[PDB]
Amino acid sequence: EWQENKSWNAHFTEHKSQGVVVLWNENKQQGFTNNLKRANQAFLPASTFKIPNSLIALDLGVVKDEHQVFKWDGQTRDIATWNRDHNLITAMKYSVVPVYQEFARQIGEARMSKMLHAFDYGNEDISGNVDSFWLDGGIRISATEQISFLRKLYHNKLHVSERSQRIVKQAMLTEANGDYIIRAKTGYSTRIEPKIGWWVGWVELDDNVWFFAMNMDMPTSDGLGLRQAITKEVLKQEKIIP
Amino acid sequence: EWQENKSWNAHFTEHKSQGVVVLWNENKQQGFTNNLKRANQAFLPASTFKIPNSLIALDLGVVKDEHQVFKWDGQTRDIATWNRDHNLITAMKYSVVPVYQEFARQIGEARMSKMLHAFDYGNEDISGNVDSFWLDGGIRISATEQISFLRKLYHNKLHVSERSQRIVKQAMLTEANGDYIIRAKTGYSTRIEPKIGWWVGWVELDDNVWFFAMNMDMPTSDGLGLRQAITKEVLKQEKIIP
Ligand SMILES: CCc1ccc(-c2[nH]nc3nc(-c4ccc(C(=O)O)cc4)cc(C(=O)O)c23)cc1
Ligand SMILES: CCc1ccc(-c2[nH]nc3nc(-c4ccc(C(=O)O)cc4)cc(C(=O)O)c23)cc1
Ligand SMILES: [Cl-]
Repeated sequence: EWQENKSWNAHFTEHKSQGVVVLWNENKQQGFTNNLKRANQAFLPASTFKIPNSLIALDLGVVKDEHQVFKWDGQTRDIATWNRDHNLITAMKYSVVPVYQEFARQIGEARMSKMLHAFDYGNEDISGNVDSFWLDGGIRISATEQISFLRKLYHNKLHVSERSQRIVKQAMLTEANGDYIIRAKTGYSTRIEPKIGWWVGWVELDDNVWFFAMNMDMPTSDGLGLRQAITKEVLKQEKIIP
Repeated sequence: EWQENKSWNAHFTEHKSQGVVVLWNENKQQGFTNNLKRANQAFLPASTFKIPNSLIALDLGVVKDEHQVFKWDGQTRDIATWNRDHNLITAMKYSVVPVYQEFARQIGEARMSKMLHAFDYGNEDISGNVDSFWLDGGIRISATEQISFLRKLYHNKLHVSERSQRIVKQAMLTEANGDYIIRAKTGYSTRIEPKIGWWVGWVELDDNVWFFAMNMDMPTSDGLGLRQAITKEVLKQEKIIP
């Protein structure tokens, strides 16, 4: 059961931006969004795809554990934090694309397509380069589809080991305090118009979990901070966090 | 290998308190404390014992997972947060002794004694009520010994399943942001002199981990927040956290 709350649109325009936030009250099985139509519009997952991609690599053995070090290849890229060694935790934290492209090549389109299909993920379509399809290929997913996927991950229901799921949820850790825990993943889709930013994940409270999926128009990298900032405004307005 | 830095004692005497903080740089395998002597004085672990107790309960089956509920027994106790239902995550967060006391009774002295010996935990001695020995019984552990145990937990080297260890580390989650992650457990030892507060755990950074164990004289519960505050002041001084 879904409910539209366009009042949330205030938080978008206050920064003269456009997008959608989707929330899902797990206890109540109820959903809320500012825009039912955009909530179902499909986009490239971009770096939010690091979630199923991590799940896959772990379960296959491409990645042995969250400590395994993936050494920098020496290629200087535009994001400083990519130019260094990473493990699964920091690779997901800094959205280190080259580390995940390498995982993809080792996974291979055969097992990749199989797994996504098992995950019922987006349009399950891996068409394009096997190491760049989630950034410029044919995979597509909507905010509402993000929340469907994440809810399986949360419940360890995905067709992978509990371990792989446990590890990926550890790597999604973004913020934690005495009031709440956020496990989430950012995304920035730049290669194909429209350019959008993603933030998807959930908020753990003592007695409930709120799943969320947001995306917003992101013409320039400068507004990337708004992904978290606007979601939190929505979270604060609905009294989910202080 | 160990350095004493009594400059840290300022952070204690800025709150008219005394105690010890012990830090361990895992990369360099070097330790730091303001008080070498008190670092090696053993006390009741009190609710810090929730770390091994959880690992044991999990590994035998007293606790199925972190989602399983343990309902309030209707007995109204001094701590408001105890008088409600709990899972492993919230019982840790709020130090709900009754839930762990019930764990202990189900655990039984035979299996308890065994595990603590396998853990090399403190003096490995559970003399007293099987459901209260960590609060008023014979078990003792020092700050340095806390750190020894915690490093085994961090590296998954304890003699329980990886799963048990991953779950307890999830339940230890205390604080996280873009700069650091803190997994820790608080303790208040009130039943036996001297009354002391505990805070033990570690700070995960991108490319290092700092283990810590601190304890301080705690006459009344009013000074309890100083356990985290003084630790963070020391972490700040050492440039571990901002
Ligand atoms: C194929 C040529 C080419 C070369 C470089 C880029 C590129 N520049 N800056 C990029 N930033 C991200 C990114 C940013 C934030 C987040 C975030 O989540 O905050 C993620 C990715 C990604 C890419 C990318 O390679 O797709 C970026 C794009 C295309
Ligand atoms: C058997 C008689 C009796 C009854 C009740 C208590 C008792 N009152 N308040 C207590 N608070 C804690 C506690 C506080 C903070 C933290 C913390 O970590 O922040 C933990 C425990 C513990 C006990 C206890 O039962 O030992 C407390 C003590 C003795
Ligand atoms: Cl975690």
